[PDB]
Amino acid sequence: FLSLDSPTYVLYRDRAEWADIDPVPQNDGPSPVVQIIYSEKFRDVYDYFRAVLQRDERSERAFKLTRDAIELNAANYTVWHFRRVLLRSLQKDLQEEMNYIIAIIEEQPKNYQVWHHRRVLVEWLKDPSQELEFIADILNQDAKNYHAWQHRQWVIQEFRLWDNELQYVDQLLKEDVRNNSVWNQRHFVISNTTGYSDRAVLEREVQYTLEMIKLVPHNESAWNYLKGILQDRGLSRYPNLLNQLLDLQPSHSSPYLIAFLVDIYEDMLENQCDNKEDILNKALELCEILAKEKDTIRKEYWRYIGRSLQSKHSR
Amino acid sequence: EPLYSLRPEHARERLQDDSVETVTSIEQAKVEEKIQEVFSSYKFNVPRLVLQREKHFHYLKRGLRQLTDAYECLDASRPTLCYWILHSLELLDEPIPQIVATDVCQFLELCQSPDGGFGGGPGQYPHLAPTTAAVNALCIIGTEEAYNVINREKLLQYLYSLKQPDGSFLMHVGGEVDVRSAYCAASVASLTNIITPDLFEGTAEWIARCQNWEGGIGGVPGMEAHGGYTFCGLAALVILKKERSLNLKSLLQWVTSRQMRFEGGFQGRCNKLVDGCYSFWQAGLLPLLHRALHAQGDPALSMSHWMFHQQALQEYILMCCQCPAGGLLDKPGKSRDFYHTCYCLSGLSIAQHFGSGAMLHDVVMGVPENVLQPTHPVYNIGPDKVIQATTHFLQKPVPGFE
Ligand SMILES: C/C(=C\COP(=O)(O)OP(=O)(O)O)CC/C=C(\C)CNC(=O)CCCC[C@@H]1SC[C@@H]2NC(=O)N[C@@H]21
Ligand SMILES: [Zn+2]
Repeated sequence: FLSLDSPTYVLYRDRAEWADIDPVPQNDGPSPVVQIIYSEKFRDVYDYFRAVLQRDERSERAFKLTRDAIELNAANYTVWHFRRVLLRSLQKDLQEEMNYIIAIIEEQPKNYQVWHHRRVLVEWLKDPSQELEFIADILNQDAKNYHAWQHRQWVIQEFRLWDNELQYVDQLLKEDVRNNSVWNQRHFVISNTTGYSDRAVLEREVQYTLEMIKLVPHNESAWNYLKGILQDRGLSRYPNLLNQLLDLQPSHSSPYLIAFLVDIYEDMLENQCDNKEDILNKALELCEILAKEKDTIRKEYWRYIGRSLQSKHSR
Repeated sequence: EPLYSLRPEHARERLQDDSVETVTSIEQAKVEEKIQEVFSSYKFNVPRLVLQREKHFHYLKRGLRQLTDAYECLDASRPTLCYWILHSLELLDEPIPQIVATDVCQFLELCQSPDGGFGGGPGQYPHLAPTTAAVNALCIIGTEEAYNVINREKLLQYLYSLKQPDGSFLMHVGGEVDVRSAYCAASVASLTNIITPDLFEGTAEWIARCQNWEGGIGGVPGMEAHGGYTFCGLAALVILKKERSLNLKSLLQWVTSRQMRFEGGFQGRCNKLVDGCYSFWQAGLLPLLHRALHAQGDPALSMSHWMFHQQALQEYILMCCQCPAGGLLDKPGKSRDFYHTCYCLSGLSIAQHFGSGAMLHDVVMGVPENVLQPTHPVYNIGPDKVIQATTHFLQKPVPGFE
């Protein structure tokens, strides 16, 4: 009805249709701390909000008021609670409510409470039809929005909507291959659909991740994905791998390549392979390269990996 | 020649995009651009690093008492503001006057719900975030007046009311679930001595389902790893004494990788941006890991240093995160706030102070007056306050009991 930015806006305390109700001032006590000197609009709205909450007035005007209280402070979880009580009481049209919560999310995409609200509507309606497209619009503006991804995973898992998700993942990877949220989603889809044991699948995946690594050797996300698929099973299970990486090194050689090699040698020593005291040296030569030249921010981490290999793989 | 970020070999830590530009790369290059300026300024036609204590103090002092309407959007986070301000005063070593302590108490008392926990403000419904913050604050005050504000029976019911079959906790009634809520329940339950045999049943297993393919922990199973959820995950397990549930080796590989080779700070997740408050959420994981590998005999641990470049983190916080007006920031050209003032400081303290068994070894960049008071990495209040409170609540029985 009467929006907060309208020239004609009138404080609740001057609205005739609120005349029966006495507003309830906040109780901060005699000498408060972290006291906020609220604007006039804000304090007026919340003075009336407290009066309806306290009387437990389940009314239409109470409902229109919550909208204002939210517009002023969208993180007041108490106000969102009350609004849901009114949608149940007044039996409001929940689809109208979907339209409301979409606008607000577009306006404040990083607020927890707005997404929680949206999900409760979806649980109520049992209707996922708009979710994936809505989420895709927000993701178009912020491709890393944590809450949007969280909502997407919840919608997919819940209403089993897995069938197009990999194509979505692939579209986004093309747009920005450094988006770690997308690499995580790729893994989320695969691990819940086909699994990573279908050797055909684990091949296409490993093939693909190296293809990306070739285009962009210094993109950490891919290296973490490669490691994270193969690490399940043990890297020494894949003998071609050591040498295929050693072939990338004179050109494509990030500090991630070096660290992967250390992870491979680490797994070999752990499986009792041939050349124990040889390989334990190629490893330590990298630890020292990293700690001392190619990755010194992590000097302490690598000196500790060095001292772990020695302490484990000697006599 | 002694400052790590100003050495000439450091120019090499700049981003290599491999000639393939994306949004991610463009943004990372822009920050590295700004941060370069800040560094080439400190050297110009030598000087030291100073933590602007008086300026930070005035900002804090004033905020604890009163706030403009710019702060309307924190009207459901007041106890949380209290905690941010008291923790920073406590770190900067500033005695809290008794009439301030007393006012804080009576205030938190008006936030306390009659069915337990605290809400964001007087007469709001309870929520776990302001509940941990209120309890933490009362501990920082550390008196009997404060300790007695907490209604332990009602706290325990409230917590049961949030507990789910599958081990997790709601943030608030009808609220959502994530790992933060488990940390909060574990933090408050353990300082006030209200853990019952079944309260955390299933909880440590729920947390571990949240550890993902990257090594870190995400907010709920399936989600990307993030510094804030990871810290809560680990720390809640350290409280429950179930660190072993997690794959600590992958967790270590992950966090150490979140220190940024150029800026010196931490990002919160991979391929994102440096941010001052990750100085605590990410770097405070290293003390937790150190004490966990140690209680399993790891003999390769250091006894001078945590497993991050402490020097380079300190240089990031002192040169890039300080507002000349007072208070601290995410990164240069942001505007200050109390949340970043609190966590940049909590992280500076951690990068300053090593402790393990009987080892202690400090590292204080810039002037020696920069030293802060130590912080307890589980609870992020002072180690004495933690002890004092646990001890005091251990005198009463768990409720529903003797
Ligand atoms: C949605 C999200 C991050 C959003 O990331 P973003 O894109 O906005 O930024 P980024 O690019 O990921 O850095 C999750 C991360 C969570 C945290 C940064 C914070 N973790 C917590 O707040 C822990 C909650 C525990 C409550 C206690 S109460 C006293 C203390 N104070 C406080 O603020 N929290 C704790
Ligand atoms: Zn931050």
